Amino acid sequence: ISLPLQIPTLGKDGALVQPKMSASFVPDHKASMVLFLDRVYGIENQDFLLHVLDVGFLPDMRAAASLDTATFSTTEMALALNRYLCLAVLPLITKCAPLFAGTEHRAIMVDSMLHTVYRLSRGRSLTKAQRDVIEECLMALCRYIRPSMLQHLLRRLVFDVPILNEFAKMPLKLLTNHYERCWKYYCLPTGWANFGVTSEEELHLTRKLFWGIFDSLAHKKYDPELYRMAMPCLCAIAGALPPDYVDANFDPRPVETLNVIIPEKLDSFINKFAEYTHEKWAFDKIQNNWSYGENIDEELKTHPMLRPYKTFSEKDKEIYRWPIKESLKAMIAWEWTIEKAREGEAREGYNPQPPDLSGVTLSRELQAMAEQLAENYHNTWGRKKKQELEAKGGGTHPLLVPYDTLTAKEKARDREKAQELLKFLQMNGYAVTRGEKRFAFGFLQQLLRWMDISQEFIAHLQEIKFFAKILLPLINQYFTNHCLYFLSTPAKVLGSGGHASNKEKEMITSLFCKLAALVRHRVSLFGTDAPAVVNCLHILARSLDARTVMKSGPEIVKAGLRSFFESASEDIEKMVETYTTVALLPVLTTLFQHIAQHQFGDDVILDDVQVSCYRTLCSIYSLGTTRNPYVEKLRPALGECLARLAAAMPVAFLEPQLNEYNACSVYTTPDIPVLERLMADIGGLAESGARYTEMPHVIEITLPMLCSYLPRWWERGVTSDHLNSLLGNILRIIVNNLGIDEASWMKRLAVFAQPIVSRARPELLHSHFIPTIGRLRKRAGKVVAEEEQLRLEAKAEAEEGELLVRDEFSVLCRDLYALYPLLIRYVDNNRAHWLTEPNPSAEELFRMVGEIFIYWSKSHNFKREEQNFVVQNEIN
Amino acid sequence: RFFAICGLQEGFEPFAINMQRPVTTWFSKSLPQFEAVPLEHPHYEVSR
Repeated sequence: ISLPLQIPTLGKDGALVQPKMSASFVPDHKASMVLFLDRVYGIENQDFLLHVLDVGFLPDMRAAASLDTATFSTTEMALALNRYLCLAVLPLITKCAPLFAGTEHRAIMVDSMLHTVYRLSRGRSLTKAQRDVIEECLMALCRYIRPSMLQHLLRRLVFDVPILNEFAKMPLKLLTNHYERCWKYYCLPTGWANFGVTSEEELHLTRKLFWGIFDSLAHKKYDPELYRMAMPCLCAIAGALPPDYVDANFDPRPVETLNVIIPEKLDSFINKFAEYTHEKWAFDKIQNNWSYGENIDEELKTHPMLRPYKTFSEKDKEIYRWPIKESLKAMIAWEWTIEKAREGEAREGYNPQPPDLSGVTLSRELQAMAEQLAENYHNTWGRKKKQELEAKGGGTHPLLVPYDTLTAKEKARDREKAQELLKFLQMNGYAVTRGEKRFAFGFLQQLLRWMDISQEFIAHLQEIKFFAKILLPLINQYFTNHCLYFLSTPAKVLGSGGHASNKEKEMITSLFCKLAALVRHRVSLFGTDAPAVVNCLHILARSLDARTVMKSGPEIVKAGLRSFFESASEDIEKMVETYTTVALLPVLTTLFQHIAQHQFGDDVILDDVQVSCYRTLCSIYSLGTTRNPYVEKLRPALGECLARLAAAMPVAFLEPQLNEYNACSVYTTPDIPVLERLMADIGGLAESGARYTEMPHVIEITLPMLCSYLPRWWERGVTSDHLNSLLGNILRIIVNNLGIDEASWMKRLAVFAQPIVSRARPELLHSHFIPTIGRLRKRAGKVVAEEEQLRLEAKAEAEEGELLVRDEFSVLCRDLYALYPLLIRYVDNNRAHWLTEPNPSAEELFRMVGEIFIYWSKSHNFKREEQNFVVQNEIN
Repeated sequence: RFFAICGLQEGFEPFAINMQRPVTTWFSKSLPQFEAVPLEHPHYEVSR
């Protein structure tokens, strides 16, 4: 496999020289050896694979990549090499991809592979299948390499991708698979386990790639395939970047120095630094055992310049002065100031002892200046090298790339040269002088700009397509990922680290208000884009830090929020007298739930906001005795919204008598009955009631409102007696409707009463739970007895009876699923006491539960009905 | 204090039950001492 091949070449005088295919070595001979090696021996060791790649395949891949040129593209040997690579080598390498984990000791080789195959992906004379094979091989290879080993490929991709040609279909996917896998490597301060943390250059490259792709896609015409390919890449890149990160076609343009005059007063400095530079060069050589002698000999360690700087002629001293002046000229062209301000603070023969510059400290400013000089050394050398290669018809050079694409180690030589100069200037008493920015900040301000552009465009009724197809999913993903960073506070940190500034919170609040204002009364105008927009609102509503902005902020955002609340109240009032049912209610419910859960009620709902909330309360409760199918369909959403609002309200509106003691009431800065009347009505309606019909308003609206109201005000008191009475009444109401067929509402009600059960008193065990469980057990026993009696016949008529019980079990499978989740939370609070002191009631209820369990275990129809109910109801 | 609450009915037993004397305890002592080099030390090798 390691034998060489005769590639075509050009004689530079006539036509190209081409080998005779019928009388020489051919890759088709190597293909059989590759097949035999694959099928018989196989590859099992990382070291063997590395050796084979070292000697076997890499030279042939390089030869094909070199032959990709236009003059050699269609020659016979190029086609033979393409077939050989695409049929034997690349599939074998692809099959052995997982062996590439932990190859940190051979990094130099690995990069040399990753470039070459990539170049093979961009060949001109290749069929579609070969291109597919090469792309698949590259994609498989990139899945197992360590993230820190892909820097150079990323550097190449940053240049190649943002043009968005027809060749960019494959690279995008690659990036999409990369950042989705290694997001911890770039995001978390501790990084990924066993992989370390990213460096500054990688983050800079990622930011450049993101902004380049965004700007390029902004102006392009519509193309469904391009958008479908590009959107996930943008989402992944945005999600892989920290929100608070701050950033610190090679045409080198070094600063023009030819006409720059150095003041004569710097001549002594130039001479001192030239002697220093010589002494440092001489010291390093003499300590490495080099000595003076007529010739420059690497073997004998001899150099004729290993003598005192004083022994050099003025023209010879230019070996040192010419580089220094060039540095000084660059500093002067940039209008930097260089002013003297302080006093200029053993081998055979020549022994230079230059001062140690390791103790000379550079400020942040001088280090930034050293970096600027270093970049200029890179650009000076780069322009000279590019001109030399262009004139002398030369190839390329790995350093002919922008300075900002190099690593700290690749920059070291130029950095150290610049640092040595500024340290010596400082040591010699010279004073030398040059004479926001977060990613989320720019992202948010660009989003706001596009929002106002879209508002203007909608008022006018390409940019609409870009908006609806890019901005909404990007906002969705980004804020779903980074809500915690925005919700954090300096006094209370929620996420891994960092917290948004006040300006970012103001911007996000303004964006939410602007989107809510834009979407009003135009849901149909967005067509199929209508649902997605609503989703975005939810994700925005779940990320508002209302307390901070309301405590201190510009009047504009506060006015916007107050106007939003007033408009919502006005829309509700107009409705109770098409759009509110689809968009307003879910967003309002989510906002109220967020406010109540994060405990912002005492700081946000104040002044006219309280008036708007009062209007909403009255309008919602005004439904009352009105009966209509529309109200029947609309009730649950209104009930949920009222429950959330009652959770979030800061004033005890049900007890006006003590209103003088509330410090957050508007009166210290009208048709809903009092709490006692509500409790009395519930108590009197629980007994001699037992019909969901003729009492839907109480069940669907009032009960969730009370169940949300009571726990909030118990903490700052009302008493536990009210909670116990409410739980007992709820249990009685639930048990009173066991025989009903259509009782879906129960599935909701048991959810709302769950937080109450934490405050139950022990007596409720004896009075309420036991009779209900006994009734359930009696019903189950009767049903199972009927089923056994029916199945005893085992005749052909059993098909008539089977469905009859198949219904009944289902009904039972409903009722227990309403009671059992309420009961299980009870015992978890009380069980310990029952173990400390024996109680007969616990034993009896255990007997009932065991009877139910054995009944469930005996029959298979029970299990089938339970599984069907669980699947259909989508319960958890 | 919490054995009866969780563990008694599951069939778990106290570690030192039915023992005449308290269980002996050993602890880590941080006083350097000279010891022979192990025959399979990862880093160092001694040859005669």
